[PDB]
Amino acid sequence: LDSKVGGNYNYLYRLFRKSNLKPFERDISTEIYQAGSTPCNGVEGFNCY
Amino acid sequence: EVQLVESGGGLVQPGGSLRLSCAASGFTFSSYAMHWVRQAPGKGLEWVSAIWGSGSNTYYADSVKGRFTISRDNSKNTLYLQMNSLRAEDTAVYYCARGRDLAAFTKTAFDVWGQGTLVTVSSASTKGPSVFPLAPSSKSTSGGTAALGCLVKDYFPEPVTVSWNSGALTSGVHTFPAVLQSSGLYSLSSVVTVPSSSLGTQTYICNVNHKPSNTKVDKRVEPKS
Amino acid sequence: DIQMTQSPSSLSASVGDRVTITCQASQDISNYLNWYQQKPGKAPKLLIYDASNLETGVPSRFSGSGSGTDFTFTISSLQPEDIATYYCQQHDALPWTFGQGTKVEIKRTVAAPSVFIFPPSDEQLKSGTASVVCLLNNFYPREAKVQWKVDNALQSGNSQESVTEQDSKDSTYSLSSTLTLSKADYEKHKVYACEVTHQGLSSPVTKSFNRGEC
Amino acid sequence: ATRFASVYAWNRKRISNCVADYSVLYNSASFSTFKCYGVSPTKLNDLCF
Repeated sequence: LDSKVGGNYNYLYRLFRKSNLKPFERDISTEIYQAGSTPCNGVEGFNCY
Repeated sequence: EVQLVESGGGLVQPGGSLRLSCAASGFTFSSYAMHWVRQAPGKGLEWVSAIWGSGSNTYYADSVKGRFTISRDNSKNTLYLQMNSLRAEDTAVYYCARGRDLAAFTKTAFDVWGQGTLVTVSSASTKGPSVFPLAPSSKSTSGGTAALGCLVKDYFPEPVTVSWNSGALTSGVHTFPAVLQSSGLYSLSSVVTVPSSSLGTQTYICNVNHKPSNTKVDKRVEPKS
Repeated sequence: DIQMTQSPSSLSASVGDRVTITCQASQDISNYLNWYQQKPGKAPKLLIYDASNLETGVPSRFSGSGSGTDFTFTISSLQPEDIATYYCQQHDALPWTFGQGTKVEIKRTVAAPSVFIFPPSDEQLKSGTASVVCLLNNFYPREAKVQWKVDNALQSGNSQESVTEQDSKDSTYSLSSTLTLSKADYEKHKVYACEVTHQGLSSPVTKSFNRGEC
Repeated sequence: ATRFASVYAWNRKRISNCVADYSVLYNSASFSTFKCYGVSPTKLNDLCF
């Protein structure tokens, strides 16, 4: 079912969050997490994924 | 209210480049997936590309793989579409649509569908229209109705609007879709159905307006002989 | 890719009739298929998503069904604003493909067309162009045959046609046929005529004209 | 390095018995890419090798 010829990709996993999740927490925000001192300000640039 | 106002379309020679814009307002732009879909003139829908938020998970249709580049924007919240190495087969109206495939597995469809922008890949240059009347036969006895119209020829690009007698005569106005000629310039005909007995008494003036060229023409039709 | 043999390509039904448009699949795409309603000059509008769930803000007379590799689709009550072309779009495997589309129009009573011919205007002659237009007005069905005759010779390859979409008021179509020739060729022939064949006419109707009003 | 080594002779400098401060190089914007596998770049200041 979930293995499509051509590439299933409809499924995502949060990769860069700030802190560890609480039990049974559901996080849906998609804000750009800053991977560095320089703030992202949304800009998906360097140190921003 | 969701609003996908599209812009950036226009006339490009083959092999050129053009950037389309799709502004968004009324919803969280950074949390939705955006797509581009185009439709050839008179043909069916064909998907173009999709970007699911990240600046690396971009996917394109097989017919545009390598040539088209998709990109988005934060802050002001707009969507962009880079077009390279265009061919004559690339002429189509491009739409930007929505999508919440991210989390929602129910509204997988394209929730909104912007109004679209027209992109024409051609080396022809912009040119204003020439207008010619469509005269009837004076000895027509086939019926009490005579057909009259005005032929708007060789305009580029769309659209046009047709009025009659400054709005005082609107009965039976019929505007036909434009067609493309072998000369590379478009053609359109607008006609009106009227009683035959009013040809020689009432003055029939057709009004043609073209927004991209701001041209307005008034022509009167009189029976021959 | 995923191919759809959407059939029939076009079908005729009357007001209130039940409409079914089939949309196939390739490999058990379950319910990852969407339906779209499109009007001329207008952007597509969602009709059925996930093959069963109606969109919000849509009147309840629209409904969808089917799953897997066959999708039935059912219309309950035709409304005069429902005239459009409908497209089924697969959204499973890296969604790329749409459907070819089926044009759904209102069935009506056969109506004979009005045939007329337009000689070139004098204002058009000083520009160097002559256009001969034949009008096919208010006919149904859309099937019509145009036979251009110049000097009793059947013409071909020198005429262009144009068909209006389904009208909002009477759901009837209009057609325009345009014949083009130069002014030099205009002086070299005498008889210009267009012939229209239609279901509402027992025999085709011919409208003729002679240059110079002869 | 005034001059970098060639790929046909890439250089291998052995670094040991020192404190490696990666925050200046991490914050430095002069690098085009900085990809770390296994550990996140912000915990290298605590970890030891």
